[PDB]
Amino acid sequence: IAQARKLVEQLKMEANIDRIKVSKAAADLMAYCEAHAKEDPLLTPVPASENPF
Amino acid sequence: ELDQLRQEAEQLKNQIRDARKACADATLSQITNNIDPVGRIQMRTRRTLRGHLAKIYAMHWGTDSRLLVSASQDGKLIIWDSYTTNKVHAIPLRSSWVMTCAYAPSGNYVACGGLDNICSIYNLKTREGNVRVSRELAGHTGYLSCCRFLDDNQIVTSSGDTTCALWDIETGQQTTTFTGHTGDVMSLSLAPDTRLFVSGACDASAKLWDVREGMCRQTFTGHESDINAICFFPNGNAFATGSDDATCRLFDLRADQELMTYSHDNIICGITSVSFSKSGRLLLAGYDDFNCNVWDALKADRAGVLAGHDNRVSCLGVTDDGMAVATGSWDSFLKIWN
Amino acid sequence: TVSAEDKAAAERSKMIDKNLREDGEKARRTLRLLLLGADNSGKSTIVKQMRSGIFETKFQVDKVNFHMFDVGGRRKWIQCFNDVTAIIFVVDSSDYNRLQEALNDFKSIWNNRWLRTISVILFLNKQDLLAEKVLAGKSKIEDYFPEFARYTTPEDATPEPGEDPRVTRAKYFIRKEFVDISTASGDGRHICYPHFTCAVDTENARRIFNDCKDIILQMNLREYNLV
Amino acid sequence: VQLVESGGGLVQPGGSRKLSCSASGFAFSSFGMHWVRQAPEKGLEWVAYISSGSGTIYYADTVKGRFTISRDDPKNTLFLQMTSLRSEDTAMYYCVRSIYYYGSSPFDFWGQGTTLTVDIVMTQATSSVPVTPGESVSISCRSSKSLLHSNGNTYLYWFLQRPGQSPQLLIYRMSNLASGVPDRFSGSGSGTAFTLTISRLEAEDVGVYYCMQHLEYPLTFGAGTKLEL
Amino acid sequence: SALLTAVVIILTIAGNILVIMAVSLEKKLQNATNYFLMSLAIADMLLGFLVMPVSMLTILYGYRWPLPSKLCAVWIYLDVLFSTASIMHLCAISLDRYVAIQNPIHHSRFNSRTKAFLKIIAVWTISVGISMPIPVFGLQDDSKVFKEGSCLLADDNFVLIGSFVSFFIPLTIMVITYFLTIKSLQKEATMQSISNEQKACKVLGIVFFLFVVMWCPFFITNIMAVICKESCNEDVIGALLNVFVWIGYLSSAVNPLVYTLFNKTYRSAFSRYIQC
Ligand SMILES: CCN(CC)C(=O)N[C@H]1C=C2c3cccc4[nH]cc(c34)C[C@H]2N(C)C1
Repeated sequence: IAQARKLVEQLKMEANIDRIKVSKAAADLMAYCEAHAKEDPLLTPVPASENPF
Repeated sequence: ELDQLRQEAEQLKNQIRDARKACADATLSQITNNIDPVGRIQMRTRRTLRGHLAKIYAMHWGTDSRLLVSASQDGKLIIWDSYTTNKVHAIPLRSSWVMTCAYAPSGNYVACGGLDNICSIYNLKTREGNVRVSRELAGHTGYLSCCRFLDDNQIVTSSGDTTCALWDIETGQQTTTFTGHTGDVMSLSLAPDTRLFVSGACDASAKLWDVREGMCRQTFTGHESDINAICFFPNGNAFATGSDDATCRLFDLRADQELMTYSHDNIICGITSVSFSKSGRLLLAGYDDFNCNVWDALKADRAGVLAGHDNRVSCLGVTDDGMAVATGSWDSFLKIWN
Repeated sequence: TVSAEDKAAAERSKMIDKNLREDGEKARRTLRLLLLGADNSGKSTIVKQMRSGIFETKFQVDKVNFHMFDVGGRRKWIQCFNDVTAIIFVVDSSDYNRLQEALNDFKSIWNNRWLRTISVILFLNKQDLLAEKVLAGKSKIEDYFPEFARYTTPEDATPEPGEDPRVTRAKYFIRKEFVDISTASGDGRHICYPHFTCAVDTENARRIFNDCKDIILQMNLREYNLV
Repeated sequence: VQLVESGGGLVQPGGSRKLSCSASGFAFSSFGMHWVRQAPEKGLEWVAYISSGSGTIYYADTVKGRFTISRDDPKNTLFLQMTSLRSEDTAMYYCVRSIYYYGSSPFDFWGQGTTLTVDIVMTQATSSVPVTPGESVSISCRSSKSLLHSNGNTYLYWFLQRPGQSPQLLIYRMSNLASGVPDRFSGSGSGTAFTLTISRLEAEDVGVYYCMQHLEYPLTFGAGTKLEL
Repeated sequence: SALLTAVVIILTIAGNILVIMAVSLEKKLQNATNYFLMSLAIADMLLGFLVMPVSMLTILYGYRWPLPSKLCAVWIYLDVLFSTASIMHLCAISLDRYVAIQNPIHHSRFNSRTKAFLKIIAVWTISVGISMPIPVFGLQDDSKVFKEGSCLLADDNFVLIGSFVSFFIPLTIMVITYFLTIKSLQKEATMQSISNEQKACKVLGIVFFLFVVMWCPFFITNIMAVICKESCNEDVIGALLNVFVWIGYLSSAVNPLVYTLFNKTYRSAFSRYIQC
């Protein structure tokens, strides 16, 4: 059947992809949160004067 | 011969399982153990919006961070000013059953769809001082579940026919069709660059697609039931999903594997909506128990609860500035929290 | 400390509210129903009194007013209809082969978690076809259903004059199986109203008005604290 | 969009008359409506306002007690009844349409006008500035009280009347530019001091320019400045 | 002794307060029907706190006035107003139930949450008018409300006309409504629908009998006294009336529990607050 030979090609496409170790990916997400911490209003409550609500 | 091809398919799946095991050097939990905890987060209702006479299904925030749109099964769509709680416009809809709504980045247009199987575009700014339908898009053979606008002349839609599409509004026709799911598609999220998107379906799987070439780059698995919600992390290298099995999970694009699961023994109900804060430290979810829980994304510990509804929470949103969160319910009301 | 243009915007918002309230009052004057069937049912021809994603019909009896919806374009979309007055389910009585499939579908709707407080009206169509198959004797219900042979029509049961004893035993046998599922699950919350119909029958619309009058009365006894 | 006005002529002093305006091409019911007059060789002065729904009516002190304003939403008409007329009433009267909501542009369209023959102070000192094609010019307006509000909005408007025709909106709320207007025009200022800058001046920019305030009623206008080649 | 009267005062204040708390601390009970019940509760709690304690002091003091001599009219005025209101609420609850049962579809179309306010205004307005003449024509002449320190009514024309308007006309409407409501449910019988109808008939009957047994005995003997001159019987007649008025007050404690307990939701809420 055509369907089976189309599924085979898709599975082969996803196999030949470069992947990186879990430590690097987790270490990158932790870094982003530390850098943008002071610019999140929800994490630390803003003074009443600054609040628009 | 058909059976022989089926064996070849399994062999490729076996190779894929081995490669992702090799890249499992450590766990997110062991890297983040030293980090200090967020604290306890307490929020209060600052505004209540009243006007809809039936359950609300969807909502969307404008890029300005002051104007929002809501859709209800009373056949009406309303635009609101959050600061003064005033109603700018009210639009009558031809079909009562609507399941989705969207706001254009320019602010000149809005879109809605549902069981009619059509997506309709409305022109907010025109002479004559009225809002009028500009185009109606037809071609899907199943109900419309979600819709988002890339630009003034580009929109992406999801359906219950197991397919997704990209459209040209002026011509009224589909430039590309994305196919490969075996179950109804319930949600869609667009990346910040706008070059890629992710979709979630009732087959319990999520797929990543390239908008220009109409192909599926990668497929993700792990949930035990239908996925109803999907969101993208602010960097663009990771995403989060919610399902009716009562758990939420986080996946990484470059590693190709799940990093963490957020769950508790007390919670047994399904998850309807998901969102992230501007820094990405906090994950917000909506449940069928009428309550919303706040989670620390890095350490998987519950930090707070925001319950203000007497019926199921159906929608959630966070502003681009990051100042406030909005929630919608089957009780006919919308609330703003800070 | 307030702007002239701000006061004018507030006046526009109040006018929008008055229009929304008036539209809501129009809705409480109308009753909504959902039609479900399996395609051999003959569901479209049920209401002869009056007349791709969704189809609609409108009819009126004794000044009360009614609207019906069929989504022939089910697990995910059935959530939307949790506030309808009632659900109408149609089955073909004459087809022995497809009877078990129909029974399984009814059980799923009765036991769904979003439809716990909604009552169901059951229509058993093609009752003329059932009579000729029973009298002819070529096809036996016993082959499909083993317990039929050890069955006796209820002692106090009364049939319409002229109907043969054999038809009365068979008609009563098929009605009993559906009522069994209704008694087994939800209690003190919902009832099934069962009727036998033919294509020529023209009294279907009156029967629906009568069943709705029972549904509203039972809720009022609950609201006033009497029951 | 069209507004046409009729009912005008010579009247003896102590008389009465009614003026009418007919609207087409737009939703008349959703828009608030106003009246304004220009004396034979003078400048614009406001007369009265009626809100959508007929809820709010406001009047100038000079015409109060002798003039009334009404609207007929089904027949799309607006009227002014005038009684006990005096010589000062001679002028040309215009109908203007306005809508109020977040982000709206008020005073967008004006009618041609009909002729009858029988407080914050805004100052624009220059009465005439000579100009040449291809050059940049600046016009300035001053106010008695600050137009900035705690909401963060400054209410000042700019208009142009080219020879032989009605006034047209150029800028609203200090910096915003009206639809269908060229990008050469720009507006800047501070509470109590304001400037409008035109670059690459071309023919068709010749006319009289006016500044108006919408902070409070009564609405007031400056005298006007004329650019001539 | 007199302490037995005290049990009635403690019970009325406590029971009525719990009913107000339930509507306030639950949202399933926020219908228009439950709002009329809260208005009835306010009247019974007030009578208990104000008029009912003053009555007891009269027992110990022998009917003499420990309180100042000129304030007797205020006490008489409050009792007529609070008691008339409770009787008027019960008649309206009876006539609303009949329309629900006889015509179920029309009642559902026109219940708007605006119709509850219109009913509450009418019940209070009728009461103020009947109560108002006392401090107007009687107050000016102090002697009318005083009998050698009695602090008792002396008018023989207000008692006759007032009793008929306040109690006898409301009683007649309640009797005719009851016969019609019971007959309507019976015809439907002539399935679960039948058992629910049989349970409802029994509940309606208990409520009707309580009103006749409690209020009728004080009112009938008061009217008989005015008509009689030499069939008066002297001291015993006066004594019987004093005992009967306390029995009528007890209805105020019973009314909150009877109109709410048959619903399961109310019983659960009362339990949690009592445990707290
Ligand atoms: C204040 C206590 N005193 C003074 C000893 C009373 O004599 N009170 C009694 C008279 C009453 C009466 C008389 C006429 C018409 C009426 N309509 C409603 C009522 C009423 C209330 C009723 N109260 C319950 C008992």
